[PDB]
Amino acid sequence: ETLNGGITDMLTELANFEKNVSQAIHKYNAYRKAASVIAKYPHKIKSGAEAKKLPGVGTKIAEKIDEFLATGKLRKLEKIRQDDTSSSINFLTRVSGIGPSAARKFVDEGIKTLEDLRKNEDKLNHHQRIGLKYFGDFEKRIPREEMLQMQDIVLNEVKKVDSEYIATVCGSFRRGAESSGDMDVLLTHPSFTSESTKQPKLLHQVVEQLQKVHFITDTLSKGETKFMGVCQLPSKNDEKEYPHRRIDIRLIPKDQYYCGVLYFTGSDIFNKNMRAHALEKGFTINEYTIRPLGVTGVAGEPLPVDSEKDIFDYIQWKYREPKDRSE
DNA sequence: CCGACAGGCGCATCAG
DNA sequence: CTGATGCGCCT
DNA sequence: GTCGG
Ligand SMILES: [Cl-]
Ligand SMILES: [Mg+2]
Ligand SMILES: [Mg+2]
Ligand SMILES: [Mg+2]
Ligand SMILES: [Mg+2]
Ligand SMILES: [Mg+2]
Ligand SMILES: [Mg+2]
Repeated sequence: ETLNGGITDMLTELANFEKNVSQAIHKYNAYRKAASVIAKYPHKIKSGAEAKKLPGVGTKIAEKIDEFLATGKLRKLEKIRQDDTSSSINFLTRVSGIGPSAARKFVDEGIKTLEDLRKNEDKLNHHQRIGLKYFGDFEKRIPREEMLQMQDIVLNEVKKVDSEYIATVCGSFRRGAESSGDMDVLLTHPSFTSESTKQPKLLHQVVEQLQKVHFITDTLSKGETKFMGVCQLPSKNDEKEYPHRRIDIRLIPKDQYYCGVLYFTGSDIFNKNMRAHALEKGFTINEYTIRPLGVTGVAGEPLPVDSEKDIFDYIQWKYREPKDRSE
């Protein structure tokens, strides 16, 4: 299916173990870094020493790669796969709203199956309850055809609330992916800038309208600038319903759109790589601004930005189109 | 050898 | 009630 | 787990 798929699968599985079971986030990310650089490597890897030349692959992963190439498996992962506790904790984290901490606690309390979760909903917070309700649906991917229908609904309903809003579908969709895990919507309005909020309830307005027309069905979390919830396309007579889908909406100051869209377009690993490179170059990037770093570590004042490319220029990177920011 | 590893929103919890 | 903390999440 | 001072 992919060039070094066995190796990248192995490393991703180790990343998940370190995140979900070990609760070691830097090992998680180190494994993800290695998987990422390897996935982009345009040769079929013949040895661990060859892999070790790539940035992010060290002695330990090279050693694992040699085992995998020689035997087709990793004894370390075979052990983890048979460990009941590890498997159960891993499984529970697949429910949206259950992370490593909550999964371990549930598993300690004897709760380790979908059945167990369902007969213990009173032990779940709101988010987790909705994640359980739509467990199967949330692991389905969204065909780009459906993303396009969803975009049409969101853009048209936003326009009905106020023609001044601009809604931009970001994430994997903006990177040209033929399928997406969920929908990410960046929202701006003239009355919300970094200098003032001249109208309240800007995000609420939009969420309310999408609820009215039955597009948004559930709310996981909702503040002044970020909505996390569930939506569903309308189905026609006699047709099975579409799966429920995860949707995220982020209201960003209009004058900080470019940092906002850079953030929201990702990928996640791309953002981590780009932000880490910015730090190396003496800058810090968030979804709002790019700022210089002084000697002390105090971030300076936001630099002027009027394109995505400007952010790349500051850190001396050649521009990468959204399509080339994917894993 | 070892300090740093991206950055931040919303929620739930804790001390006072 | 604040204010601080950490979880789980987003890209 | 990795790597640049
Ligand atoms: Cl606001
Ligand atoms: Mg989860
Ligand atoms: Mg994602
Ligand atoms: Mg997405
Ligand atoms: Mg999302
Ligand atoms: Mg229905
Ligand atoms: Mg964090």
